[PDB]
Amino acid sequence: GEYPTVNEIPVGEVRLYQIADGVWSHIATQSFDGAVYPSNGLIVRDGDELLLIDTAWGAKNTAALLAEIEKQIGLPVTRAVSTHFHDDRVGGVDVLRKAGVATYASPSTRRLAEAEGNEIPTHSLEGLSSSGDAVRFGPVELFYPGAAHSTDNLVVYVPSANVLYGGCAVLALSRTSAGNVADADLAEWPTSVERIQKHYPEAEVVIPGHGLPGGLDLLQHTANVVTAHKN
Ligand SMILES: O=C(N[C@H](Cc1c[nH]c2ccccc12)C(=O)O)c1nc(Cl)c2ccccc2c1O
Ligand SMILES: [F-]
Ligand SMILES: [F-]
Ligand SMILES: [Zn+2]
Ligand SMILES: [Zn+2]
Repeated sequence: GEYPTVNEIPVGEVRLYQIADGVWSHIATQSFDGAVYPSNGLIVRDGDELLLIDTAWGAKNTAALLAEIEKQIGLPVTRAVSTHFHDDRVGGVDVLRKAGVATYASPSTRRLAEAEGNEIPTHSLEGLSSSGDAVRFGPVELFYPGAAHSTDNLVVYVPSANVLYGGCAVLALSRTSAGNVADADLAEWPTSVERIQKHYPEAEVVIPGHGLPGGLDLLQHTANVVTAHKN
């Protein structure tokens, strides 16, 4: 297996969950402002190498992530993309870089990470500055849906498996709150979700930044939660 939940993962350990052939999520837990949350990222096979989407929310968790990948999959992570500037996405980038992983993020994400005092991916991803932009990166498509959870948030689609990784722009079905909205655009977020809905109508699995994967319902649910919050 079942998808692991927060109480099943001690802080510092990482689980992998097979989503499709050559596609896994990674699940970690971290303490933030005195509460513990689970957090997801993605791993996508690209021949005899792996592409990583997002860190495991901190240096120690990300070291544990690399160890778990080596144990379970046995292929090297050669590139990583961070989908927004918050620490659940970039915290651990230094561990990755020092391990030889080429780390990437949009210029917006890199600027915001630097201003926040967070770790900074090495390389810039151009072609993603306008809402609706899409670029190919190894075995995935990167898509900028517009401002949502943050102004820089990206989503990731795996065409070969019809897997949509929504990152923090997409909420799990059990979420009742938009959560940390300090950097969010609640007015635009439903429109950004609609852009995702329209661009990936064939998605079979949708993975949120935190919590359980599901189907396309997670997209509409997200728009509903964020609109109810704003209201
Ligand atoms: O209030 C939140 N969540 C509650 C609980 C919840 C339900 N389902 C969940 C699935 C995963 C994590 C929390 C949940 C909800 O929406 O009812 C909340 N969630 C996350 Cl992630 C946060 C991350 C970073 C900073 C603050 C956060 C936050 O406030
Ligand atoms: F986040
Ligand atoms: F996120
Ligand atoms: Zn965030
Ligand atoms: Zn909360």
